[PDB]
Formats: sequence, structure tokens, C-alpha cells
Amino acid sequence: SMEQVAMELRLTELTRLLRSVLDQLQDKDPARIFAQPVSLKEVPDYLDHIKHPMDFATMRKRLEAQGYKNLHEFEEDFDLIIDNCMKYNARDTVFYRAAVRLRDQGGVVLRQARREVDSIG
Repeated sequence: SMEQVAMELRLTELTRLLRSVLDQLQDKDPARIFAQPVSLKEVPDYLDHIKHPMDFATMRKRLEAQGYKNLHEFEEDFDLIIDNCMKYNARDTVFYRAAVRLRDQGGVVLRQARREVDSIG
């Protein structure tokens, strides 16, 4: 149907905008601390601590399959990156501190993303 095509075009355009958002957020992680999944070979107890691991590569795979239906879903995954790190790692660590800085800098990007999503529909 044409209605299904139009819905698919909207999903495509949202995907484009989320890819730009994802790039901008990942730039706020210049140390690449959040670039890849925590390795269960290197941190074998991780899943006893963190029930829903997340990282930028994992988000990028979901995005490229058009797996985010709305901005809320995308934000959920970004917040997992930050919140998982702030639980597993202590306050005095470079990991925790990177997460705080990513959260604070990313908030700015996400504030304008939300306006764009709503504005363009």
C-alpha cells in the first residue's frame, strides 16, 4: 500500500536524523570508552551486575536495521550506556567520570533532537 510506503519513508528519515544524533553523541566520548560492548572474556562477572548491556556499536547495528521506531527508544539505549557504567564503576574512576561527561554533553544534543523530531513529524 501507499500508506505503508509513506510510513517506511518516515522511518527512513528518522533513521537519518538518529544517525546524525549518534555521531554527535559518540564525539562526546573521545576516549572510546563506550564504543564497544564490555568484553565478557575480560569482565567475566559483568552480566551478574548489568542486566541490559549497551554500547555505541550495538546501537549503530540497531539503527542501521531501522530498529528505532521513535526517539524515545534511541534515548533508552543511550541512557543504558551511561547508567550501566555509573553502577558498575565507582565515582573515582575514569569510566564513571567519562559517563558523567557524556551524559551532560549529550543532553544538549538530545534536547535539540527532540525539537527536530517533533517539528518535522
